[PDB]
Amino acid sequence: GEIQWMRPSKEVGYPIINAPSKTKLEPSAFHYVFEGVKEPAVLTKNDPRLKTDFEEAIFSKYVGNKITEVDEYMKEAVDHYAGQLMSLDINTEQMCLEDAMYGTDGLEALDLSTSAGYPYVAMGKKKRDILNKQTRDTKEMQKLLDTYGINLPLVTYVKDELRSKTKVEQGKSRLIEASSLNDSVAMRMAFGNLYAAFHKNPGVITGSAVGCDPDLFWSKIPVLMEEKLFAFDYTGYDASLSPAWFEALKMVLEKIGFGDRVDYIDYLNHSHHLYKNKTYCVKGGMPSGCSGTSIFNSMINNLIIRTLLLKTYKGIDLDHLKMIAYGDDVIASYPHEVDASLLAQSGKDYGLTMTPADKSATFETVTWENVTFLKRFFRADEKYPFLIHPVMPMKEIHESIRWTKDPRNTQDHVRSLCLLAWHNGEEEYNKFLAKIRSVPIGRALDLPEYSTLYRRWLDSF
RNA sequence: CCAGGUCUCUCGUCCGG
RNA sequence: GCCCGGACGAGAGA
Ligand SMILES: [Zn+2]
Repeated sequence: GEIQWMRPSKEVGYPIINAPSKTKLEPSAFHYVFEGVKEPAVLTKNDPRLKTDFEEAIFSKYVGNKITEVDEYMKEAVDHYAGQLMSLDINTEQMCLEDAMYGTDGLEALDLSTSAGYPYVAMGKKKRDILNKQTRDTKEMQKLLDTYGINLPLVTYVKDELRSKTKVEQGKSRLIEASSLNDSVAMRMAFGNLYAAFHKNPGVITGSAVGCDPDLFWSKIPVLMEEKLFAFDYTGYDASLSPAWFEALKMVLEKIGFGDRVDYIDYLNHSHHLYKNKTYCVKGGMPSGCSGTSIFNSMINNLIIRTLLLKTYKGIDLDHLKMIAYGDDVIASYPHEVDASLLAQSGKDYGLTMTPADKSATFETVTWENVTFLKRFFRADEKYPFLIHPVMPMKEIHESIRWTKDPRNTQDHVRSLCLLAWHNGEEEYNKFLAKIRSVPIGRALDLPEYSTLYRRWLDSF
């Protein structure tokens, strides 16, 4: 990923866009009950907590492009992945405008409570104004596609979310690219049957976890994996993606029967963003707020990992690779052990920055004991060993609970945290509820006991 | 008064067969 | 009771 320029959008005939500038996160009724280090992330340059320059820090992730050509390991990667997808028999037809807008089996409607993006955002024009779920009316959208076309620029916003201390001081505030409504509709007409096929088929054929429910899928994964696990983290994954990876994506797309709309992928490469009083242009890198990013990132991840196993371990058999990705996140296995430090090595040469799983300082054997996916651990039930708990550490549930975006939500919020927490066991769970109830508002909250959630889980199988 | 993407899963409220 | 479905809200994850 890399910027190609920046300039007053006036220069290019684009409106100025008015980001909001106050966090929406305020302290919770439980802000002092529970400990934590995170706080809302920097939204502006005029933020007191800044220990460095803002706009410089947020655009820092675009680290340049290491490659542009698809070498023969990538090519074989492509060939192997596409071959797997072909087994799913993905419907390769355009999706009708109505289904693309309103949903079909496996694809949810567009989100009516979010922005319609450029230019609708400078026209004070909203999705609710354009979309009607009840009549599923396409006429107005069709008219806006005709009028404004596609390939619009993406509006940038800083993500209002909790951030650690050094990421606040460092102004490492993650960014968001609001895809235009025109472009989401277009992307969903082209790709919707692909998204649907993926959503319906989380596992090792797609190499993707999109569409899984960790409370249930965790019990599938160890079976799906080969004998020996390996994993690692990326630094700035989406932004470190070089054009060669996108080309290789297009190659998988041609290969599974989407050849005719691979031009859409080019637009995810050469993207124009409007951020406040400016405009810029990026080359490579995948815009986060776009349609299908979640699938495309998972797919590339599958290409990346295949590529490095072929580079590093000569003669490796890809038919015994079993991997599941969620965008950059991935858990992977193989019948014999593979060294992630060696994979990280080969990574360097494709612009990929790979570090040991879970911020550990050294690369170590990844085991069913230390492995994490979607931030959860894997722990066999004591009573039923074949059923696996997704175990998210209390640490992060503690961070979440200390804040609210609207105290009106306290019941839902805290109870949702309960669903994540109880997997930590009955003794940790009951201590959680003790704490919650340690303040009056906590005693107003209807919370489920361990045994109800446990039984709920067992039943769900 | 508003304002801040793409998705998945789940919970909750409410309404339905 | 069990199942299936819808609108809205929220949490987490990527
Ligand atoms: Zn340009």
